[PDB]
Amino acid sequence: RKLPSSKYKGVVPQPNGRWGAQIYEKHQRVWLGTFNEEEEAASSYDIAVRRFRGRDAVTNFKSQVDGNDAESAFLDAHSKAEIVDMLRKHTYADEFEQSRRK
DNA sequence: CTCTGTGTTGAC
DNA sequence: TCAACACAGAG
Repeated sequence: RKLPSSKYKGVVPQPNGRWGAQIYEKHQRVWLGTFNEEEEAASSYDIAVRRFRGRDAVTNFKSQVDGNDAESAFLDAHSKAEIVDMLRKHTYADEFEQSRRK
């Protein structure tokens, strides 16, 4: 009945078998949403930590070796709140697509 | 009604 | 900074 833990950083079990994501900023936990797939929570955490802590931060799936790309552009052109809301609303990929329609 | 995500606590 | 766990209260 104890919930399963995640290999990945910032990912927690949700009681229904789903997964939640969270980033810590100072003393405060910032919820990043809930997700059906553990990998999806992990990816959301990666996006959030690149926006909160920069291109050289430790990710679940990301390189650390790409300093200046379109993702850094899209993240820098948006507030922290807007990225968190995109992740919680599952709209990040769509917004990034329409952004680089430029 | 369902079930997120906040409150809280304790390791590190 | 971080997650584990219970369950207030958001939707």
